[PDB]
Amino acid sequence: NIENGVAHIRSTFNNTIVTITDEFGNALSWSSAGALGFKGSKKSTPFAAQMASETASKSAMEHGLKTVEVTVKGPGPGRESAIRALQSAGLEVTDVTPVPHNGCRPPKRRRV
Amino acid sequence: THIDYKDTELLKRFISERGKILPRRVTGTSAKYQRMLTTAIKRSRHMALLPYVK
Amino acid sequence: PRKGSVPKRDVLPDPIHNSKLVTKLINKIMLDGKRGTAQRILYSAFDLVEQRSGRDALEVFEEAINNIMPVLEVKARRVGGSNYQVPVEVRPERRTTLGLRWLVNYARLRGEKTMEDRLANEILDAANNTGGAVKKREDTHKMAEANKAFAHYR
Amino acid sequence: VHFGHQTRRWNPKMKKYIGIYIIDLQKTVKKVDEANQRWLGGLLTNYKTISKRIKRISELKKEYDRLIKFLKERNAIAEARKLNVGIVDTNCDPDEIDYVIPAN
RNA sequence: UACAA
RNA sequence: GGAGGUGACACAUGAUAUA
RNA sequence: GGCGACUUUCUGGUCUGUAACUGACGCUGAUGUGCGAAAGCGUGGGGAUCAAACAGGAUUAGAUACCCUGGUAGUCCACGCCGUAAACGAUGAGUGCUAAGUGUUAGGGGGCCCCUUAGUGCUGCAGCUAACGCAUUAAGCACUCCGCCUGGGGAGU
Ligand SMILES: [Mg+2]
Ligand SMILES: [Mg+2]
Ligand SMILES: [Mg+2]
Ligand SMILES: [Mg+2]
Ligand SMILES: [Mg+2]
Ligand SMILES: [Mg+2]
Ligand SMILES: [Mg+2]
Ligand SMILES: [Mg+2]
Ligand SMILES: [Mg+2]
Ligand SMILES: [Mg+2]
Ligand SMILES: [Mg+2]
Ligand SMILES: [Mg+2]
Repeated sequence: NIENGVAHIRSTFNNTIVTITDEFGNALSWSSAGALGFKGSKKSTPFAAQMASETASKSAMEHGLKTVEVTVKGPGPGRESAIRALQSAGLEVTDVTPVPHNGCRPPKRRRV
Repeated sequence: THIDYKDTELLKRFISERGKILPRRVTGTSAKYQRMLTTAIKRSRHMALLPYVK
Repeated sequence: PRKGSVPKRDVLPDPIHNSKLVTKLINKIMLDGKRGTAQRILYSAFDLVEQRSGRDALEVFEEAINNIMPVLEVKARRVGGSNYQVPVEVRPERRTTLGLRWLVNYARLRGEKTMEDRLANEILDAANNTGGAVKKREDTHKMAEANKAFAHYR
Repeated sequence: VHFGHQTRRWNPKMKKYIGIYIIDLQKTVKKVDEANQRWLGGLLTNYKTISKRIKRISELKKEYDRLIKFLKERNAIAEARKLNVGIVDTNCDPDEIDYVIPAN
């Protein structure tokens, strides 16, 4: 039984991943678009992200979690959908996208 | 006047809510003042008087 | 068309059941402008329905049509190298069109000898949530919910 | 009638005639002794055609309403300067005026 | 059109 | 309105002159 | 060519004002001598990221590619070498003269504005231009010196 928690959202252009934990960082339940049998372009849709945070939150509340914080990441479109649905699963809502200070060289641009 | 890196209260006025140095087109400072401002803020960040990223 | 929408034509209610939906059904039945044959089939089918079911033919026919009319459809779309079947909501006037079209089309494929027999059995079947026209609606929803992720296209 | 346009737009050839610039009132008086609708292109250089419209105006209601209304001035000067008097403000070119009045 | 194949 | 910086599936080929 | 976290040390140049000083001591510059992006080479270190070659997976009629997953040299440092780029403003250097308007960088003088130096931009006369355009940062008007050109290909062989 844990009541205070943190919800991590990792939304990219290929997949949305949600991990729920306390403030101590130890996870309790996670889901993703792939865990719901979505493949490819389906795995990145904003609708398909909400089906993942809803699944994740229901498992964390089963442990007894009521208040969870939000840490969002990535430019994936499944950001509002995965965050609003956090408040839509009986969870009380009380940006961590890594930016470098000019560090490592990024890969070459794609000539599609 | 010469800007001191110890004067954190004056410096905080020119940083943003994430600790970023504010552009001079926003604060209205002149070019030479903004250069002195930038050196003092970077000095003060090193001495932990001001944050890098909050 | 490119310019815009075109006004639609009203129809008269049928003389027996005072129903515009019944008139539209006769037009779907009708081939080559032969309206008398289409009316004869429709009214004979409704007599078969009323006695094989025990209820009013019109009341059974509205139940049957409600089980054929779809709420969601799929639309073809070209999206940069991948055709996507976008699910859309069927407008109320198109719902009646598809309900009547599927009812007649799948009554024509049945094995009863006369069309009045085939139409009456399709209506009785669709009023029990079975038959070819109800299955066709089910497969349309089954194609749509398999693409409800693609609702974000237009 | 002697306050010209703003300094940031004054032509350099009006220095003798000239915050904002104030015209030469003293010089305009000595110059004044020496001296409403759109201007159609070719009013003077195409009188071989305009006069037909002038004649056709004298001699339909839709045309006449605009014709009566008809029959900044750079078009007019060219029609005259090319054929070989006017108020000339600071922003206006004085070198193309035979009788320039340097009044606002 | 005159050619080429 | 016009410039300068900034950023952002697949589709092969078609003889010579004269035209 | 290039140079972007901050600190110290060593060190080059420029700009403004002044008018102590020297008194034409200047300009240009063949030959020469140096500096010179990136790739590359040698010796020795280092090796996160990225990534020629390469491997696999795709696509395709084929795909020695473009896309994906990896990945070596290399990318980094020191010391040598190499001496080339659309090394571009495709505009050699010096000096003076020739409308204006308007931003901006570093100063000075006077009453935020006016004047004035030196840079850096835009617009725009005269003039120039084949045109595009240039136009006090000239591609205008002049004098000095240097480099270079003389149809295309062959061939920068
Ligand atoms: Mg200096
Ligand atoms: Mg020299
Ligand atoms: Mg030489
Ligand atoms: Mg190198
Ligand atoms: Mg690769
Ligand atoms: Mg090496
Ligand atoms: Mg070296
Ligand atoms: Mg050259
Ligand atoms: Mg020169
Ligand atoms: Mg000169
Ligand atoms: Mg110009
Ligand atoms: Mg200047």
